[PDB]
Amino acid sequence: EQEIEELEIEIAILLSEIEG
Amino acid sequence: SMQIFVKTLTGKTITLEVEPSDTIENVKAKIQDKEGIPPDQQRLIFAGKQLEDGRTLSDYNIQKESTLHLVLRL
Amino acid sequence: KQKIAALKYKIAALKQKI
Ligand SMILES: *C(=O)CCc1cn(CC(*)=O)nn1
Repeated sequence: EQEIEELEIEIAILLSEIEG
Repeated sequence: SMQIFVKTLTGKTITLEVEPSDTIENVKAKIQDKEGIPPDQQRLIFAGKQLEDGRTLSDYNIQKESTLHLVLRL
Repeated sequence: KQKIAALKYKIAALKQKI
C-alpha cells in the first residue's frame, strides 16, 4: 500500500507538471 | 465565485465551486462533501507540488478552471 | 506487484512526454 501511494504521488506530480 | 476541477488517477473529474481566497483545507472539505473522503486522506497536487492546507488557492496561483490532482494517503 | 509494474510503466511514459 505504501509503495503504491508513493508511485501515485509521482504520477500526479508529473501529470500536473505536463499540464503546466 | 469560480469553479476548479479535481482529477483522480482513476479518470474521474470533480467540479468544485470555490473562491480565490479559499484555503486548501477548505478545498479538501469541499472534496469530502462530493466524495466522502476525509481531508486527512487527501493529497492535492498542482504545478508539480503537494499543496499545504494553510495556504489559499490564490497563494498557489490556482485560477478559474484550473485542475488539481487528488491522491489518497494513509 | 502487477499494480506496481503498471504504475512504473506510466511514470516512465510520462517522463517521456516532458
Ligand atoms: C503497498 O504498496 C504494498 C506493496 C503492494 C504490492 N501490490 C501488488 C503488486 O503491485 N500492491 N501493493
